[PDB]
Amino acid sequence: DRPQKPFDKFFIDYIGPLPPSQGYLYVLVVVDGMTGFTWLYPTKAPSTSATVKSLNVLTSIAIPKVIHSDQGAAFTSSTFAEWAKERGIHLEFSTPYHPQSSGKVERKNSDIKRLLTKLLVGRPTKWYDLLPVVQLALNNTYSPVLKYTPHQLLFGIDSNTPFANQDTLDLTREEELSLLQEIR
Amino acid sequence: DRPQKPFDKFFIDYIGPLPPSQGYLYVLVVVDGMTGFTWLYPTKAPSTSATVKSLNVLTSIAIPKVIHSDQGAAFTSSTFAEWAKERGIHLEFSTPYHPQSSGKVERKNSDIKRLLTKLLVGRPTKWYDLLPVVQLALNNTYSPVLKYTPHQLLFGIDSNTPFANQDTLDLTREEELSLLQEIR
Amino acid sequence: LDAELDQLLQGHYIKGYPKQYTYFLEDGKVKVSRPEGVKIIPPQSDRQKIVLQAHNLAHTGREATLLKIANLYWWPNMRKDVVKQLGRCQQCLITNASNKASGPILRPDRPQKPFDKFFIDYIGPLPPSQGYLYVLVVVDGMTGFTWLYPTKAPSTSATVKSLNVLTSIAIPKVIHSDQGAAFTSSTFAEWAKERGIHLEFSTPYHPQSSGKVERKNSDIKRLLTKLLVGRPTKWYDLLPVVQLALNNTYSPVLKYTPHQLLFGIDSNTPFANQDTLDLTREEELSLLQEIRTSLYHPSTPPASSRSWSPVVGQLVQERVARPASLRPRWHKPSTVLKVLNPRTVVILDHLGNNRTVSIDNLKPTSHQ
Amino acid sequence: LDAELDQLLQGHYIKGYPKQYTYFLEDGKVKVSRPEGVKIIPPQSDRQKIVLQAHNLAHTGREATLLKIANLYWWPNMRKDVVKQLGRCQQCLITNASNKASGPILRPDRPQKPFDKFFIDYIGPLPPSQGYLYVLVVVDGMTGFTWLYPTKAPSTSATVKSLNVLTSIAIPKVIHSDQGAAFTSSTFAEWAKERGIHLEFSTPYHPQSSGKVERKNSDIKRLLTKLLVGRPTKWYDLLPVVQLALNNTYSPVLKYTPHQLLFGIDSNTPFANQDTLDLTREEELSLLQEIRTSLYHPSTPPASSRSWSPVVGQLVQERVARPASLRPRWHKPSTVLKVLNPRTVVILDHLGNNRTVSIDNLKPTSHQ
DNA sequence: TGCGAAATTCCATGACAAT
DNA sequence: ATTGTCATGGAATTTCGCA
DNA sequence: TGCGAAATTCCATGACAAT
DNA sequence: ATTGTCATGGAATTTCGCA
Ligand SMILES: [Mn+2]
Ligand SMILES: [Mn+2]
Ligand SMILES: [Mn+2]
Ligand SMILES: [Mn+2]
Ligand SMILES: [Mn+2]
Ligand SMILES: [Mn+2]
Ligand SMILES: [Zn+2]
Ligand SMILES: [Zn+2]
Repeated sequence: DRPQKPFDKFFIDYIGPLPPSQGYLYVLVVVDGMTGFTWLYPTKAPSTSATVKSLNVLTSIAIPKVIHSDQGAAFTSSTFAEWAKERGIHLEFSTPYHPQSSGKVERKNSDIKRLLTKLLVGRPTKWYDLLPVVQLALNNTYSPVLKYTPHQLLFGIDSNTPFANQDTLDLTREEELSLLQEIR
Repeated sequence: DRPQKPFDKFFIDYIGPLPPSQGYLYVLVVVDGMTGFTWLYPTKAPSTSATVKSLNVLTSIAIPKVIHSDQGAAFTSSTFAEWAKERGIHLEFSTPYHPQSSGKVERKNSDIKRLLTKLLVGRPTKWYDLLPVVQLALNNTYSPVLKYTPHQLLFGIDSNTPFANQDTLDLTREEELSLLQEIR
Repeated sequence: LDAELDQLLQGHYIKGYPKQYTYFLEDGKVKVSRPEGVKIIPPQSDRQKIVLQAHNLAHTGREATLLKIANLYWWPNMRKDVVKQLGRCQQCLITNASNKASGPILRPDRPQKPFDKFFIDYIGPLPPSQGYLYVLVVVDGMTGFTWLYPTKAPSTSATVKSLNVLTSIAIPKVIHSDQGAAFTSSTFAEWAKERGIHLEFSTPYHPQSSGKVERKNSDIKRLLTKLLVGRPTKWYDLLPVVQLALNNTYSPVLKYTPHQLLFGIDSNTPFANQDTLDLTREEELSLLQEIRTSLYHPSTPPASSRSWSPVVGQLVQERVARPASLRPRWHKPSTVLKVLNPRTVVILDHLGNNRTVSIDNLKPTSHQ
Repeated sequence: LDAELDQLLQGHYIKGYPKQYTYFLEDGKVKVSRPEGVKIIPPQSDRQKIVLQAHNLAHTGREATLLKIANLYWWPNMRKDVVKQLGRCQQCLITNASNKASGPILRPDRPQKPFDKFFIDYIGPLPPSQGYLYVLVVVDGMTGFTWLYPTKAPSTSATVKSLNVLTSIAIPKVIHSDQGAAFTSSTFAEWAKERGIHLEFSTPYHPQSSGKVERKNSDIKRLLTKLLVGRPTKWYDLLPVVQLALNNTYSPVLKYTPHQLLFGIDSNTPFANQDTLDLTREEELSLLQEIRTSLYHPSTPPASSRSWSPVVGQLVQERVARPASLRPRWHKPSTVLKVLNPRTVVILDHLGNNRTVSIDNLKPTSHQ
């Protein structure tokens, strides 16, 4: 069998609802399977049409051979199925209640939720503006397994924003207290 | 002494008043002395300023060394004298009551008045429009003395409007009758 | 299609398919191992659709279309099928630029005599000066001698008023102009027919053809600009001055001024030439006729490395004159009826009107 | 002046006046009989006024001024006095065209890596499509890979919104742009400083400098036009399509698409190249680094027969950017402070601000 | 039948434009 | 159913002045 | 080690423009 | 404180297929 490649497979999922930021409530998350590169798109709903709208942006840059998701309503609709067929994209579902992907992807997805949570706290409504810097962060994060960042694997160069501080990701004493406040 | 040349001397004079044609009442007449070429300009008065205005047109094409006229008020004013001085044009006057010029010029001037009279009659108010064709006529009229038309002497070529019919210039029976009517 | 492909699979030679290659089968598709790698050989019946899909991605030309196709397929003489498609893509044909230059310009003979041919044109709109916005420019083709008239509009009526004053001096055989409303009006046609004046028109959107007068417009604006430096642009009163100034300026290549070419002697202006003071007028006119006939005349320049010249029956395309935003710059192909000269043609525009047209506004349709 | 002329009359040799001629007196004027005829020799003290009167008739250049003068006068080395005057006529210096071409263009090195340098620019206004009038075009200098954004205005705010989305992917070292309000605003400067992005600007009125993106604008409008043939110009929905289409189009000279230069492998688009299917990603990126370094690079073309290159201290003139009707096309002379490269200079504009400026917008002042 | 300098000629460059 | 033109100023070439 | 045809490369042409 | 670019399609050149 042939070595894994970028664009071979995109893993997608929704995160949310979140506090409203500039009208938006969810994040559609796309992770390339080979590289672990992440794209994020803010949406107002986890619907087929918000999905199509966002993916239409992404697929203007690059088209996956396969999209993998859970059996979310957005992803199993016949509209979404026709959209993918039009673009030659094969759709692929984890079985219900049994989410599955890859170690790299799972961990990547873990990092994404933690990092969001970490920056949400203190300013839970300002995340829309932070979405760009979050992606740079994720994508310029060194992988223990592969010896490269997603940026390096996707483009074959070093980046102009290395993230030299592999940071906490865990909440400080202060934030735990005030994220406990928010969740009240 | 050196042979006579076009632009050596312009003979000028007013004709009129005539019946009003499109607001105009006089014709300023300029005849080049060497060639007998004629230019005609309609004016509203035989004044210095109508003269300057018309000659400013002519002297945009060609400048005489000398202008010759009678002692008409238009031509003897200090304004007219300054205009000529500005342009390096020497002014020259026939003595009062003793008009003088040249045989060619006199005859040319005779033809002009006769031809006007001839075309005035019947339509005494439409002469403004006829001024162009009158000049072509005069200027493409063969000279008995010199063996050329003014056109040929001025430009050194044949013209695209030869006036092959050296016409009457004398008034027919009908016109004498109806020019006698007009002068009543 | 699949017949040809069948024969090939059992090793029997087909013309176009090089024998030395191994043409096998796999996944239901005929394939071949080529130096560049393994390519699918589609049946003849699939090829035009393939070439079309590749071309249509970005409406690409020969090589850029081929490089797409060659990623998946091989077949004999692919570019021939590619070129066949480019030659039938209407959108490419009317949208692409030409890459062939026009053939070298003609240098038409200078009119033999003053008044043989006038070139006329309007300059403007200029900044308003005493109510006037435009200048009528009349240039004598033989002499370069120029007359100037201020107008309020570039209209037939203003033109007729001015030329009635000018034609008081002489009537010209021909008046050449462009296709401005003022010169193409039936009224102006009548004015000229009434006078035995033949009207000549430039091919449309090709001011090179009115080059004599366009060029004079340049000198007119240049002197006006200079005389108006650091003053307000009150140009009406300068027209007479500029007219006289230019009519009495030497062309260095000719060694004569237009005034001299018209009259054969300077009038009373500064620095008047006096070399024929001792000649009679007749001797002067004699020397003038000689000077007129021997004026320098330029020759047609060398053709550029990659020019084209029209041939009767050729498919060519006329430039759209004022194309809207995001619209094609070229009309649909049309055919050369007649080659008037190597720079001028009559085309049947597949409506079809006959149009007389400059080759500067034509491209030869690509891919035959 | 009249001293020199005195000596001459009694046959005593003066340098410059050829001995073999007969220099006499008549009408109060010193004259000489020359092959061309008899000319007046004015005293030195009259000559500059003479040259000036002749030049001023029509603000003529060297020969056309000389031919006037030579009608009446002769003196030693007339053209030297003529040229001296042309070099001091302010009106001629700022109004005349140059007849020296710019030196040959530079072909700057292609950026070493994707994201080293972006070139950005606006296209529009276009026909309104869903409220949008303009397209922000961002072109990666190394790859040619291009991003497109519809906007309602070519504003700083629209630019910042779009680049915030784009820079989600990566941050570039440099962004090169022209002097449009949207890129020169302090707000945009802040946006870039906040991100470690260095802003680079084109010399003013010289889109050749933004050539990478201008050229891409052409391909963008061309494909848009084709896709909109015989439909109404509803282009908003085609932007994503055109972006993808161009990013995956081969440049024939390179044999690569901008997508390939960016990622080293085709995504799931039609006719995807499959030649590195058996390489690992690492081997693929290795081959990509090699391909990147060996791309064709054009060389500076030959200088034209009559070009000029700037020298420090030279008097040069900057083109007026948007000259009003009947106003000069050139500014007053100014001095070359520094030669940044043979096509770019800093001039002191005799106000004097320092301006960085292309030589395409300069002429060398005539007559030294 | 020759030299240095002046005069003339050559000629690339650019700007006039256009239903 | 017609068609490029020509001022400009450095450079290249010719002529002039002298011997 | 040479020929005819196909494939590739070369490259002039033109269009993007601009406080 | 900077700098032209590159798709296009005939032509010119190289390579391919065969012997
Ligand atoms: Mn989910
Ligand atoms: Mn009188
Ligand atoms: Mn016009
Ligand atoms: Mn711009
Ligand atoms: Mn015009
Ligand atoms: Mn632009
Ligand atoms: Zn097409
Ligand atoms: Zn001047």
